[PDB]
Amino acid sequence: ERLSTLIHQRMQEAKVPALSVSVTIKGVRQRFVYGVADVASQKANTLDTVYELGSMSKAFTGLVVQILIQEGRLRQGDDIITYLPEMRLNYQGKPASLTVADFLYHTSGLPFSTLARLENPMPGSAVAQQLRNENLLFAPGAKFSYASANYDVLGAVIENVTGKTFTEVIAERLTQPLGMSATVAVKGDEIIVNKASGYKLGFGKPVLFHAPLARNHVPAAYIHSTLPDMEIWIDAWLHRKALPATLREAMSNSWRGNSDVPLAADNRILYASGWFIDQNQGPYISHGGQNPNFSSCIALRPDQQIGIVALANMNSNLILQLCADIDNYLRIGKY
Repeated sequence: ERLSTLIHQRMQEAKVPALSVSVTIKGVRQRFVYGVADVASQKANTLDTVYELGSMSKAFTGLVVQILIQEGRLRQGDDIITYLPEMRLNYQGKPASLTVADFLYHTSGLPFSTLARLENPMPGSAVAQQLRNENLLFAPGAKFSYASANYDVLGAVIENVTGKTFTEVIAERLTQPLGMSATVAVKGDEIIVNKASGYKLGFGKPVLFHAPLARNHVPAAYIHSTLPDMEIWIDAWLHRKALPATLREAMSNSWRGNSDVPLAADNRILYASGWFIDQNQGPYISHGGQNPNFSSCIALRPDQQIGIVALANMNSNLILQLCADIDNYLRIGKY
């Protein structure tokens, strides 16, 4: 009956040690900060607590690509080969031809095996060399198949175009202009102050928190943020028209969904630049983040000025559905 009741109820059902939720509707914002960041040391979850965004990292990566595209530095049509010369991909007998768009919209056809390969930390290996000689499930652009590795390719493209590291580009193009002090793209295994411990469910919640994160996989999964920073993130998207032209235009382009793929009978939703676009009771724009030790969701309904973000320090399927529950509550008072 009450939003706080809904959120609290979902959290204990999810069994996540820490849950952070921010909900804004029509310029009104409520925050829900629950649980403990570290169970062993009993450190309480606070506004300062840092979480891994997981797949919600893709929106930052995707926006930056759109910023480069907006500037004329890059185009969706551009062949992947110029940016990653070493990376050769094969569909059937012959090597496939790929574009920036294929990775942005997950029409690349990259195998599921690629996630494990990208997430595995390699002391010395580039993504192009890492993905070389891979066999595509389908011809590029034929279907939409979600692969986390696609946005790792985009990270490499961003580095190639800019001549800078991914962390530097993220800071210069996004977090500094947006004023997000706590948001950072990690270089690798460097300790982060205030970062929550990560728990992997099953059988009970045990910690898998500290092992080096793969640098190559950061654009897809390892951007780090706080609840207040994600509020700023949500506010910028909702008030994108207030921003500088390049950033504003890039944001509009980032929300444009790729309609040139087959749609399922029960799913006609489109993928944009690190976002899912649903017209039903929409526009409804969302993405979930799922990591081994972290889970998150974000949902935006711009027409009613609705922004929802949830951050948790355990991987839970319920957390992914959590933004949808809150949106239901806002839309019809039910869930």
